[PDB]
Amino acid sequence: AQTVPYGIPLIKADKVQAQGYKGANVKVGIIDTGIASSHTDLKVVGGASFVSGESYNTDGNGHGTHVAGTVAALDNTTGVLGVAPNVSLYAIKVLNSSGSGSYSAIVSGIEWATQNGLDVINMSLGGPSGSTALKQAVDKAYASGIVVVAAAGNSGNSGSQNTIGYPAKYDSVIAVGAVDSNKNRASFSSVGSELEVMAPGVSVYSTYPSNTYTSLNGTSMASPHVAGAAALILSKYPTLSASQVRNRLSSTATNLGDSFYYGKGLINVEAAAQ
Ligand SMILES: *C[C@@](*)(O)[C@H](Cc1ccccc1)NC(=O)[C@@H]1CCCN1C(=O)[C@H](C)NC(=O)OCc1ccccc1
Ligand SMILES: [Ca+2]
Ligand code: NA
Repeated sequence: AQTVPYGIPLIKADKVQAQGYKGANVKVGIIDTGIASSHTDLKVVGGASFVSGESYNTDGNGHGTHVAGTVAALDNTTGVLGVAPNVSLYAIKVLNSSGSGSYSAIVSGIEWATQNGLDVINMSLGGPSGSTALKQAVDKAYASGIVVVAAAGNSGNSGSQNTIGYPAKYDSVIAVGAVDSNKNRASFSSVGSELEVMAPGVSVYSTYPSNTYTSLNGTSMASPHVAGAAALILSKYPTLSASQVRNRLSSTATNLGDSFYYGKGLINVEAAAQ
């Protein structure tokens, strides 16, 4: 039987799916450690690998497969349910199975999504420093009309210090922080003025290689709820621009507190999709 992880109802994605909008026709690229296509609850339609020796439809780390199941685990009678179960899912492998990737892999993975006309890209990954080439790649994806979403970082706060990673810190990228099921900001969620919205990131149950399920914590788990919310919005209003989708999610978020800590708050896809 299918389990619905708490994040789905928490962001009101169930209400939008009940209206019949489930992300069909929206191409979502998961830029991560790959996706285990072998998983019975996921359907990967394409992708690219920028990690030598590894193809994109395998995942020996598990992070990309977990992130993929939060956006798009199929709605059937098994496993879990994604935020946008009918999206066309692309595996863009830029990190190897030990979780290490180069700036150049990451830039090529973003450029690949831009050249291939994807609608939304999720980057549950980041580093303490960015690069010109990384900045030019995200700005070109957003300017081309792609909704670019990234995990803010799992560095917590350190006084006044902004701990948002790159690429989340770039203005063309939505930086997503993590809350638990009670709407508390997770202790590990990164903070800073670029923090834009919050989503479930604590004990998020989703798909895991090769064909299992597991609970993980991270802003990596939050980010996919926001990329899936963007796909639900585009399945309902297909011709909206990236900045219209982005403003609907932050403008309708439920305010949770100080924006250095919660950005505009917890996304509410029912309100955002009105
Ligand atoms: C699992 C998840 O919660 C985190 C999200 C995150 C972590 C750090 C900073 C921002 C966001 N994602 C990861 O831990 C992923 C999955 C395995 C390894 N990984 C990374 O993000 C690694 C730590 N980073 C990566 O190699 O970044 C390389 C990079 C170079 C240049 C610019 C950006 C990133
Ligand atoms: Ca399922
Ligand atoms: Na940003």
